[PDB]
This record gives sequence, structure tokens and C-alpha cells, in this order.
Amino acid sequence: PLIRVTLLEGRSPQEVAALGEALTAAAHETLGTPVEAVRVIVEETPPERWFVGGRSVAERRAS
Amino acid sequence: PLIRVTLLEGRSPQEVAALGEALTAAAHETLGTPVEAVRVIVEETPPERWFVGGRSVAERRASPS
Amino acid sequence: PLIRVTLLEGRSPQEVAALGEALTAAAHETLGTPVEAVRVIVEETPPERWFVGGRSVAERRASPS
Amino acid sequence: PLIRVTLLEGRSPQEVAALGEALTAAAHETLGTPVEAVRVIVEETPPERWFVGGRSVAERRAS
Amino acid sequence: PLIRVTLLEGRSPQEVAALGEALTAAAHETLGTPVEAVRVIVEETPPERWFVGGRSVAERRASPS
Amino acid sequence: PLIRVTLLEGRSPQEVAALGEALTAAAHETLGTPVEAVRVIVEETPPERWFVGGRSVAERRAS
Repeated sequence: PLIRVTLLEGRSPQEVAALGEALTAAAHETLGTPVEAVRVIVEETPPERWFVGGRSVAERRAS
Repeated sequence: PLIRVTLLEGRSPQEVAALGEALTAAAHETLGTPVEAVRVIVEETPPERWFVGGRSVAERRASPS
Repeated sequence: PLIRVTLLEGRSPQEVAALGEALTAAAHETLGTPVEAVRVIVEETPPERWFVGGRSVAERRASPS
Repeated sequence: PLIRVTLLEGRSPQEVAALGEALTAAAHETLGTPVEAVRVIVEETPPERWFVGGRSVAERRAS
Repeated sequence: PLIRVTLLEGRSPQEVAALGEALTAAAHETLGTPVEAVRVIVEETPPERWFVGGRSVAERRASPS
Repeated sequence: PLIRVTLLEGRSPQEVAALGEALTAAAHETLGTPVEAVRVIVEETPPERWFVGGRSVAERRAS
């Protein structure tokens, strides 16, 4: 199973490593997939490049 | 955050619903993100359109021994 | 540039055609890119395969009150 | 509605912010989606990593 | 590595199988990656959902002269 | 035809340029697509952000 998670920049090394373990466990538990068959990519996006309601997360945090 | 999952066709509806919930719990506990801020999109690919080693999952299934 | 849109199933053909045009005009005006250099791909997801808060759009629709 | 735009690196901060506003307006106008329901990610790609006709945009600009 | 291809609908099964193999050989020779480490996912888009210049491939096909 | 290749960071400039040429040739050969109609994006992912079996490629290399 392939999993891509896109989230905001600024996460700790712990958080990214934890996320990759935990998403893998979730797929293994719910689908029966061997853990080695679960592949995860974490993509981090700067807050100036993520918009909700037409305003960036960087602006929404400021305003 | 956005979680996009690519799976082979043929999982049951109950397994897909359980996966959505469990991936969401995993992002909640590890990142602190509220569950309502986590989105999951599950895409299913037919086995003729997924290749490993240059051969489709369908072809690899037809010769596994 | 490439614009990939993910939408729930059920939009009309006319709305999808109008979206493609309008996203293209938006990229043209803001970036200067010629319209012919903008590509848009629209993907439709069934509501059983889109989750928010760990529950599918289908499940959230079945209990909205 | 979720929108991912991939474009070449080197855009100004104005251009990215403008793009996120304008794509959001387009989705709101054409689908009736509340602006808060439109989410946009802008991904920027270095010109050495985008190919057309088997040559990078960086090479095509040089040559 | 992961190779995701987006194609218009309508290619034959034989062409899609040949593409998967050939993209895999290309990644093997240029990167050194073993073939079994290369995955290819082929996605097909209907021509009403692919836009260039703000018009769908279907619309551009209906007026090409 | 559009092709996105995600692979690990650390590739040489030769390797990325070669990959973009070779993937383009493969699409041209197998589909009959004019080379100018083949578009390729190469995305590079740090090894700490790619997981197999719940462990990052960075950890798997160390351990």
C-alpha cells in the first residue's frame, strides 16, 4: 500500500519518524498488509504555499 | 494534513472505512492535529495498472510459483 | 503549470467544464503563463473514499443533524 | 475541493499569494463551494527537474 | 522509486503493459535501481477531465480544423 | 502524457537529466507520443521522509 502525507513544514524529527511508524501500523492492522509492504512518503509544505479560504496558512496565523 | 493512499482494487468497504479511521488516529496522536483537520483520500488501482519490476500485479499473480 | 483538482463525485459536466476554464484564467492572470501552457486534471472521488475526522463523507452525510 | 498546482521555482511572494486567492475564487464561483472549503497547495519545482521533450526547462532556456 | 503516469483514456492494454516495462527499464539503467525496486502506477483520465488552454481534450478534439 | 517520478535525494545532475531523457524515450517508443508531448517532473525526497516497514530509509541505512 502506498501512503503520501502532506503536512506543514516545521515538524520535529521525532514527529515525522513517529508519523511514519504509526501510519504503517494503521495500514498493517486494518488491511493485514505486512509492515514491509507499507510505503510512506512525508511531504512538507511551507505555510506560505498552503491556502484555506484563499489565504495562506502563514497569513491566517498572522491575522 | 492530507493523507492520500494508493491501494490495489478489491478491499472490502469495511476495511477501507477502518483504514480511513486508523490513519486519522495515527496522524492525531503523533502530530497533535485535531481529527477534523485530517483528510484522507483513498484511491484504488486495478492490478493491470500497478507495476513492480516492470510487470503488472496481474502478471505477477498469474505466475507466483 | 499543472493544476490537479480533487473533487467529490456528482458535479455536473457543465460545472466541471467551467471550473477547468476558470482555474486556467486564474493561473493566466496571476502568473502571466499563456493559457495553452496551463494544464488542469480533474479527479472525482466517491464519498465513501474521502474522509474528514476519520469518517467518510458518505457517513458524515448520513448523520448531519 | 482540493487543488494542487505545480509550477516552476522562482515565483514572487506576490505571485504565489495571488494564485492561491485567484484559484480559490475560481472554485467558489464555478462550483458554489464556500471559500473556506477550498484548499490549495502550491508546489514549486526547480527547472532542472521539469522536462519537456526529454530536456529540462533549464536546458531549454539555455539552448 | 515511484513513477506515476497520467494518460488519456483509450490506450490499449498492450501499450499500457509495454509502457510499464519500458519506464522501469529506463529507471533501472539511468539510476542503477534494481527493477524490483521500481513501482509504476498508470492513471487514465477521461478527455472531458483533462484541460489545455482552458478547454477539455474532448472540446479541442471536436474542433481541430 | 504526464510522468511524475519520486525518488530519494542525493542523485547527480547527470542522473536526473538522464532519467528525464530516458523516461521520455520510453513513453515515445511505447505509446507513439511525440517527445514534445511527454512531460516529466522529478521530485526528490529526503531519506528521513521515506518509510518502508515503518522505518525511514535513513534509519534502514544506519541499522
